[PDB]
Amino acid sequence: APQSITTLPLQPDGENRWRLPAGEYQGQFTIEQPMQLRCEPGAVIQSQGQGSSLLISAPDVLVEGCTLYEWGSDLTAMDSAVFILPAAERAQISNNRMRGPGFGVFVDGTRDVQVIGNEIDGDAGVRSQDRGNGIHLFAVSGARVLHNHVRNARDGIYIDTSNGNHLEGNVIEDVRYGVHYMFANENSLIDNVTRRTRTGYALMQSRKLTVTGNRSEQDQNYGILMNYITYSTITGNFVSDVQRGGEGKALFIYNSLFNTIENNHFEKSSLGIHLTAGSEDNRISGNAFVGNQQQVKYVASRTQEWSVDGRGNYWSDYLGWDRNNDGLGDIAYEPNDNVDRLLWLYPQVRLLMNSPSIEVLRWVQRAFPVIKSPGVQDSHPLMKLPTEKLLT
Amino acid sequence: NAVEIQGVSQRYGSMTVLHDLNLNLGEGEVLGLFGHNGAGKTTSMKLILGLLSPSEGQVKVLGRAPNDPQVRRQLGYLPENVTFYPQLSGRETLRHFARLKGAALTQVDELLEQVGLAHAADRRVKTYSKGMRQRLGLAQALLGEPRLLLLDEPTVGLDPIATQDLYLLIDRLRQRGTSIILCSHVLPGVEAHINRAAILAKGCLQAVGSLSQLRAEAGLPVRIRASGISERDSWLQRWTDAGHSARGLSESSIEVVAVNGHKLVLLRQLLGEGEPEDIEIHQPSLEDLYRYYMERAGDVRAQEGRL
Amino acid sequence: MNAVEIQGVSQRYGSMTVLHDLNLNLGEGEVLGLFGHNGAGKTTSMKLILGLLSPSEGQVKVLGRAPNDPQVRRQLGYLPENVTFYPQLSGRETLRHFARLKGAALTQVDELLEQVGLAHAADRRVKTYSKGMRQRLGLAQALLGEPRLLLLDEPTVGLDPIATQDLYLLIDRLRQRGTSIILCSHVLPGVEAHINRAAILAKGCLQAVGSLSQLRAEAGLPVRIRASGISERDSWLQRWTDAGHSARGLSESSIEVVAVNGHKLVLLRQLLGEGEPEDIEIHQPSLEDLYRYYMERAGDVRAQEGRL
Amino acid sequence: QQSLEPVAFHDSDECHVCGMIITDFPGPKGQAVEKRGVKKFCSTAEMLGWWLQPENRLLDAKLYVHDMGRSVWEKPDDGHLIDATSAYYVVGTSLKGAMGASLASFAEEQDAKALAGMHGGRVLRFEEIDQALLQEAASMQHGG
Amino acid sequence: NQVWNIARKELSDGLRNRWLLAISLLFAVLAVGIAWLGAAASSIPATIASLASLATFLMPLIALLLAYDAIVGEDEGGTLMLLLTYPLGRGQILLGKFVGHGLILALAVLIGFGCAALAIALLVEGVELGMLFWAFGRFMISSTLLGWVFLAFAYVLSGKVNEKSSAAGLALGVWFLFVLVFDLVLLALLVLSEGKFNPELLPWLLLLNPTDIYRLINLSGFEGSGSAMGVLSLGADLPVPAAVLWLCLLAWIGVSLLLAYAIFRRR
Amino acid sequence: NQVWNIARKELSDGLRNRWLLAISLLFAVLAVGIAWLGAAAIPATIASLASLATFLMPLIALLLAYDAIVGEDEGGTLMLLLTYPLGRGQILLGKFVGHGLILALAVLIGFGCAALAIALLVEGVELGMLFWAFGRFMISSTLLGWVFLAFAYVLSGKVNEKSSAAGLALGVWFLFVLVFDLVLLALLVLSEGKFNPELLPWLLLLNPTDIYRLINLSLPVPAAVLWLCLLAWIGVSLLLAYAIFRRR
Ligand SMILES: [Cu+2]
Ligand SMILES: [Mg+2]
Ligand SMILES: [Zn+2]
Repeated sequence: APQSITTLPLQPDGENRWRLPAGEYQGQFTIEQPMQLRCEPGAVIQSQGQGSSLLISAPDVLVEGCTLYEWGSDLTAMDSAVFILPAAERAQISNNRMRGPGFGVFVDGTRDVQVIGNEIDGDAGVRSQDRGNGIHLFAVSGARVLHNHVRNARDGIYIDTSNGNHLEGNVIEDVRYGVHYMFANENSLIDNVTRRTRTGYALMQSRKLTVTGNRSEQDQNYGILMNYITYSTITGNFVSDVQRGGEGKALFIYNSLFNTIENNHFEKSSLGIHLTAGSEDNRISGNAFVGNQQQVKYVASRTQEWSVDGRGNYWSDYLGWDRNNDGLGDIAYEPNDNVDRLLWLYPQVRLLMNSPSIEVLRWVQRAFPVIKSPGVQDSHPLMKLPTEKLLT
Repeated sequence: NAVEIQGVSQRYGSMTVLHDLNLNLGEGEVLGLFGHNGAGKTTSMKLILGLLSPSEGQVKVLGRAPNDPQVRRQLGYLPENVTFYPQLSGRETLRHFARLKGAALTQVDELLEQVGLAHAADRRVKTYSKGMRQRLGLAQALLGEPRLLLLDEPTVGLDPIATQDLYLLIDRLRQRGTSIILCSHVLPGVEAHINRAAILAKGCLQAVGSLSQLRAEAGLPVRIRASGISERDSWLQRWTDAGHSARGLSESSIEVVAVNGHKLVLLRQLLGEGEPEDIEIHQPSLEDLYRYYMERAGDVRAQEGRL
Repeated sequence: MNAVEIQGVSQRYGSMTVLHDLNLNLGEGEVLGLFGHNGAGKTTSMKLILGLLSPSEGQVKVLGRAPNDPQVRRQLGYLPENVTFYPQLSGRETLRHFARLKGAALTQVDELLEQVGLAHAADRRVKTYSKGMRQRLGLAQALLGEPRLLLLDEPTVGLDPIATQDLYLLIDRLRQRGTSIILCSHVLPGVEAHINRAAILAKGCLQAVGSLSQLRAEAGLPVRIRASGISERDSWLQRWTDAGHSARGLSESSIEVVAVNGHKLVLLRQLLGEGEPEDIEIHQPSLEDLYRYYMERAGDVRAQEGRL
Repeated sequence: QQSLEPVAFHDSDECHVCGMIITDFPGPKGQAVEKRGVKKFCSTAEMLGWWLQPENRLLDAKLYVHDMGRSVWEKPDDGHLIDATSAYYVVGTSLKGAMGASLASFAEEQDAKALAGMHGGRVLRFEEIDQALLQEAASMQHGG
Repeated sequence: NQVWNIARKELSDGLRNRWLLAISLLFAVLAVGIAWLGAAASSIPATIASLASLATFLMPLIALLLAYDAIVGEDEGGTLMLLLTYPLGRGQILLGKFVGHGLILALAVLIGFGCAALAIALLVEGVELGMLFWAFGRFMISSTLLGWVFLAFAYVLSGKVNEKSSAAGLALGVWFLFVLVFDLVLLALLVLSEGKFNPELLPWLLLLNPTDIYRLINLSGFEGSGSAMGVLSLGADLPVPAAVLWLCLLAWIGVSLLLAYAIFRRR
Repeated sequence: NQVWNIARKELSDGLRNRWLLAISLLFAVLAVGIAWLGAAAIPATIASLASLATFLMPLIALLLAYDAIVGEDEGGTLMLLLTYPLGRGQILLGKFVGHGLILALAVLIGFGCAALAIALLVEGVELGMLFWAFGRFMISSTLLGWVFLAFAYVLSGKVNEKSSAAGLALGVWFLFVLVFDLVLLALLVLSEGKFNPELLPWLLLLNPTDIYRLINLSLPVPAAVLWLCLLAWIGVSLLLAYAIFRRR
């Protein structure tokens, strides 16, 4: 494992600032001194396929404009492209191109690391179980990962036990998970774009975090998966066309107790929102459930009001009126019948689902409200689209 | 004088379906009304019952107005076809009409035995034949001593023992002083029981009077046939001396169409020479008299087999 | 040659025999009348002639064949009572339907609509037909083709008295051609002028069969002679009563004699020799009175003064 | 009789709920044999969160968890895999499970009593597990 | 009186109708079944709006099953022309049929809501017997009036037609229009216009349907939720008090009986 | 052949039924109004059309033929027709041909205007699949109607009055459309999975309305058995109707 000083860097400025010229290199490299090294666009630092290509151990290093290629793939020894030690505090990794079968940016124990503007194309042939993470973050406080471009890695931007950090404006394409969260208390992520992913947003056991403005374009089987998230905030997310591959759920809420789910847009999926029985009584108001073949799946008999402060959600199949000209509807909207939960409770009713007796039983509930099980209704639903800005 | 129709010319739709019939009916007579082309048969039927208003003329039933309630308790109307109330029983149907007409309820048990229906009393009218409903329809017509029956074909769907017994019940009520009107289209058989016929056609009442008068006011041949004559060759000619064509169709079936002006000398021909077996003075019946008065007003004789 | 040869049938339903030992022979051109009261024999005999039932202890030979051959039923008209056809069909289309089934030519439909007098009410629905208007339609399907046997079960119910007498005028034109028909009626005056031979039958059996001259000769029934002023009622009331005949003492100027019509050959000679015959009416004992005699003769008791 | 066989875990075995790789985690891993198709779980608390849903109360399926009284806690072998209804789960320990609260499953109740006093937890049966307890125990583990 | 002597027939003829006794026992076994499901779910404003919906489907059905062949079933049966030759009027053989068929509906709903109350006082423990008697007393004297509306509707379509097979077609048309077409025409007028067709005229269209005036009477005190009502949420915008809603239910009888009498007077 | 001469009557008499033409117009209106609200708002709308034609094609079949045998016995023409050169088989089979081509025309105005409302209001429907999915739809809707036609001949031959035939034809329509599947649903909720899963698909073969939906939703059985089980509901119940009609 050689060092960065073993190359030929031409200094532009004598304040530990270096500039590597155009031309390829070979092998792993190590930064041990606080060097704000830049690179020409022809600086293809291509390792031979083993080891972490650019290991970083010194604080305050502004690595910029490098192009790394073909590092190792041993995920147990964490063969990354940019390994950042716990002593390498406040590192800037700006505008880099990476192509190799392991971790793109592996940091651990770091503070105030900035991973900005990189393009990390992961793999093509590995089975998405050994491709390595795009931007792996392991218990970092202060990080700023902004406007990257991760493609074809394994589980995108993995985050493990990292407390305070922002994920702003990065595009994540053709991965298993878009953004993975594990025990990340008081986190934040803004305006990320996830495309063609087997789960758009994994929210596992991370409390008190802000999920805002994110987009999920044509993901597979899970739009935003939230497991055990408490005191969170889901405001302004655009989840569109979650096709099957699960049957396709734009939001799957599993054991999330308290969180504010407002102003979202769940569009053209098979299930608009799946609410499990353990995750109840959280503020869900102002979303747009348009184009989904089934809006809410709620297999319970407990009532669940879905409108805080008298304002509810926009539903596309809401066949209601508005006499006094406010934004709210006049009749309440129950998204589920009693026969719409017999199909979920007993799957053999799928053979009887086109029968006239089921079409009779849908009308008997609208005429005789004693047989209506208490569902997932919202008093005062919206009449117009509240997310007029999220379609752009 | 039960039914006194005078000057009545019923118009509806400016069609004038009845015109100037003056039909006075006596207090013991049995009148018969027979209608073909003319609608008079039904309009006049209504007119006496009071459920129609006589335009340009007055109808006086039983000396009073035809729609008064005091005379409408004294009428009896057997309509054409009355399937009454199929879920009610026989007694409960007749007790219903006894309560409406004001008759005493003790008459119901002695009218379901007077008419032959006590075996089918307390049985539902849906389990009745057409003859049993005509028996029940008569039972409400005799309800509470009616002084004017008005029967519209009472013997349809009825077995011939009850038909003969119905006219014996009519002949009991004629002697009691109750005028009966037998409006029928079953003209053979009713001519033995009525007193005066009234053939009305195209609205205008063509002929009225007794059966002896309708043969006098209409020259019709009397059909004397003497079945079982001794000699037949001179009996082809011996009646034609005074203009009676002795036409025969069998070994001895000489149906001699006479003229009703030489009835002494043909029977002196019959009884002076030749022995009879069963003489049959066959008068021109009510079927034959009806087609004379009908043809005299508007009707033309139909062809060889063409009705 | 005989059209209907009912040869000793005995039709039973369960243990009860509803028609026992019926023995008919309808001729080649005769008009026979099946009259029944208590018995269901009349209805069953009608069914046996048709192909509707089977003789449980006999045989029937309709037109020299079995009654259920297709060659028989193409030459067998049958008008049933109280028939009401398909009311949304028209009057012409109903006969055009029935002409296709019997194999009759379709050029006979417009003849028979004209023949029964239904030319004005053809191409109108059967729901807007009267009762007698449907009897003209029901008669017209019986005349389809060239039938050799007609079973007119109550043909003149609800029919006009011109059309009733015209119908029997069509019968005597038909029986001259050789079509032996059968009347089934309950109105006994009216059929009696055209019935060739009555077939009055009781509960089970067949009581009497034969012509009207044979029924009046066998059943001794008194003649109903009514007169009006030959010489005097009271001078003529005495003469038939010593000779054993009933002279009814009516009100005024009317001589009603109920004589026993066996001695009346020489008894009428004195009536001619002392007065004019200018208003008399000798009535033979009618078919209504003959049928009332045969019911009383077997298993019946006369109803009261005026009861039924 | 196809529900009688607890199948072994593979490396390419995703959880039924969270969907991530099961064998990259410590702790006992429950699974549910359905006799029409086997579905597996990354933690026992994620299996018990799935079991208490009303789609699966009526579902005739055998539940199988690991026996941590006969296994090392970081890498449990497929091996001995007891029935989950007759187990003795300890709760509230500081051990790091995969998804939910740490519910170490045992079969002998004394080794379950060993880990309860060794970490400050309370042994409890399968029927005492409810959704008021799973959300309470995970908040005491991954909170504050 | 002659009006009672002809009411005694129809009281004893409708009770032998086996099609009546089937669907009036169906009204009894459903009003117990609704009140049992309203007792096991303990709720109160849902078992009132569902019982009033049960009598919306059945009390027009029992009324039109009785009286669709009241006039034309006697006219083609021959017994109407006979009845006018009795000492009667056309006003007595109509008001007598209304009294006779009206006491059947007064008994078919006293059985139905009577056994529904005994499936509440014997099922939910501690219910207010004063509030139970008042709510089910308002159900009894208003489901007769809904029944007497469709009784008087059936006399209109019996005097107008001249064939009983066509009276059953019109009685099926009246049952479909007033029960579950006017509730859907008003819904589709509100859905396609999004409540901006007329913000003040549309609550007055509830008074043009006696099944909707019936639902507005019984859902007065127990309003409860909004989605259980449906298009009856327009009834909160009706400025008429509760006493006028009784009077518009009685006016639906008296206009459609005077129309039924004026049609029958020129039969 | 006299099976056709009596079939031409039932076409001319059935097409003038005012009760039928009201329902067949309402079938064609509701098939357009479902197709209008299923395209602007094709397997998603052919399932809602299958639930529509399960309501009305039993109702159209029972409106035609509830008074086929007992309506002619009350009319008196049944006793007249047997004295013609006609068997009891040719009356029944000729009524079945005549009433069969009526509701074989009622789906050509029903779905002929529904497929017109799909081929002209989707603009990109891929019509090569349309003329095969509606060809399987119009054929299977006639065969559903031909079962209940043969059910109507069974109840017509058994009763003796026209009023009790409509009381049984309403009972057959309630039992075979919306009581047989409600007692399927009822057993499942009480059982709480006690009822065998495999047993329920086979039990749909005892219901011709259920076999109708299974050949419009394409399952342990293949497709070709359900076509031969729907035709077996015709052939058994017509043979049952002929056995009842020979015992009058
Ligand atoms: Cu995870
Ligand atoms: Mg509003
Ligand atoms: Zn898991």
